[PDB]
Amino acid sequence: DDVTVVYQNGLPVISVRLPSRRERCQFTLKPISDSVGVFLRQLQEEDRGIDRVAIYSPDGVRVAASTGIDLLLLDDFKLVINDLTYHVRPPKRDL
Ligand SMILES: [Mg+2]
Repeated sequence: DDVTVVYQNGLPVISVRLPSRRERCQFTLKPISDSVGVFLRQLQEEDRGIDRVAIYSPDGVRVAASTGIDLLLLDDFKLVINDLTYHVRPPKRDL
């Protein structure tokens, strides 16, 4: 029902339900070279129904697109997809 972050084979896998279908979709990311912007672009490419997507800190401050996925996953964040906000809780990993 929500957005999960699970490490598989050493890499974070973010799983989400996208608005156009029920089938959940997963996004494996490279912490040290992918950015927030890359992930958001992948989401948009996956579902044309997505009009708006953005990531925010738990305090509701927008997270810069250039920020590395490793940094994003140091703490909780919010992922907004159209009119829904997901509270995402990554497992804490040093770095
Ligand atoms: Mg915190």
